[PDB]
Amino acid sequence: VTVILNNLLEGYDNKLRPDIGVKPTLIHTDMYVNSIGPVNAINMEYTIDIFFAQTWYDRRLKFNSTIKVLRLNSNMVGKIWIPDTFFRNSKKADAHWITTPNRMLRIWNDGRVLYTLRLTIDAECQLQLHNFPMDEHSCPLEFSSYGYPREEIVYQWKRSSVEVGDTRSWRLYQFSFVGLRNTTEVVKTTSGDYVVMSVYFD
Amino acid sequence: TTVFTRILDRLLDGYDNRLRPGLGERVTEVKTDIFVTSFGPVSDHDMEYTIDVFFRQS
Ligand SMILES: *[C@@H]1O[C@H](CO)[C@@H](O[C@@H]2O[C@H](CO)[C@@H](O[C@@H]3O[C@H](CO[C@H]4O[C@H](CO[C@H]5O[C@H](CO)[C@@H](O)[C@H](O)[C@@H]5O)[C@@H](O)[C@H](O[C@H]5O[C@H](CO)[C@@H](O)[C@H](O)[C@@H]5O[C@H]5O[C@H](CO)[C@@H](O)[C@H](O)[C@@H]5O)[C@@H]4O)[C@@H](O)[C@H](O[C@H]4O[C@H](CO)[C@@H](O)[C@H](O)[C@@H]4O[C@H]4O[C@H](CO)[C@@H](O)[C@H](O)[C@@H]4O[C@H]4O[C@H](CO)[C@@H](O)[C@H](O)[C@@H]4O)[C@@H]3O)[C@H](O)[C@H]2NC(C)=O)[C@H](O)[C@H]1NC(C)=O
Ligand SMILES: *[C@@H]1O[C@H](CO)[C@@H](O)[C@H](O)[C@H]1NC(C)=O
Repeated sequence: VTVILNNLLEGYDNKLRPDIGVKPTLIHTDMYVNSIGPVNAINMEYTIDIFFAQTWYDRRLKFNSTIKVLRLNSNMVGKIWIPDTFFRNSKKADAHWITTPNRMLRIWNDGRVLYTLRLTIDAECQLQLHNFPMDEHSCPLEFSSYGYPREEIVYQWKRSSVEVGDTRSWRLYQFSFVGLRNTTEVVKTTSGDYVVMSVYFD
Repeated sequence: TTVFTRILDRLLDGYDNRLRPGLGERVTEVKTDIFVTSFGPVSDHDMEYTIDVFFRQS
């Protein structure tokens, strides 16, 4: 198995995305929300803890063998190309490093890479406090690639896009979790046009 | 002494830390033990509580 990893890493330039000259790199995203933390109306923000998973294809990481899947901890996460995904409306976000880096990397023989990590995000939510305490909100959580425009990275939601746990173990003091939805948009910036995706929690 | 250094230096010869023990042979069993040196304060304003632990894994 070490031979397979050594062969995969040989002549591998992690600075270049897969299919850099051929087509956009399609990424399939999933979220499991452990807990939407408290909504801090003073600072117009809310905390959320997620397992964020991204799946893409890397032709360079194809390997022919009978193993058919390499399941790995964070050790090789820095050794290969990873998407530039970042959360647009995150005032402060942190990964988790106790006991070890809370990251997972699975590579299939056909070149499919699944990369999962645990995140805690303090996402901005501009609450319209008219009708308070009868007010209702739809707080977003947006993300996109920082550097790669739509012509280079394209995100896609899967069927089981966003999943939630019990929702009674969540830290919502004031509000009740009404519902959820997901959306995709293309946002134009000075750098270019980026495939943004939002998850709205009502 | 010399034998200690020789044992330590040659220990990681041909060792791949990317692979778990007994990969493709068995299931890695881990024995866990916790010694809570102090049960820290419980915060109602956060649904958060602190706990200082000696965490042992074998
Ligand atoms: C101005 O100056 C500041 C600094 O003052 C600077 O900010 C600094 O930026 C750097 C990045 O440029 C950042 O370093 C990296 O940290 C990564 C790990 O986490 C470190 O941070 C976490 C959390 O930090 C955040 O914490 C708060 C929020 O939660 C808040 O303060 C901040 O947001 C802060 O960022 C922290 O928990 C970590 O603690 C430890 O655990 C790490 C585990 O990976 C370990 O690396 C650390 O050394 C550290 O462990 C020691 O300390 C703990 C106790 O704290 C002990 O328990 C341990 O025993 C240790 O004594 C870290 O502090 C880290 O992953 C990055 O490491 C990689 O760096 C490059 C990446 O390509 C490689 O060269 C490195 O080798 C390494 O990559 C390897 O490891 C990763 C992780 O497993 C793998 O995925 C990679 O594939 C790769 O693996 C390979 O190599 C290793 C050998 O190296 C090999 O073993 C493997 O097999 C494999 O081959 C990187 O170190 C730094 O933390 C940050 N400092 C701050 C903010 O305080 C600013 O940028 C400067 N200004 C500007 C604008 O430039
Ligand atoms: C998320 O998006 C996918 C594809 O766009 C869709 O199938 C799914 O129903 C959406 N989730 C909702 C509406 O909760």
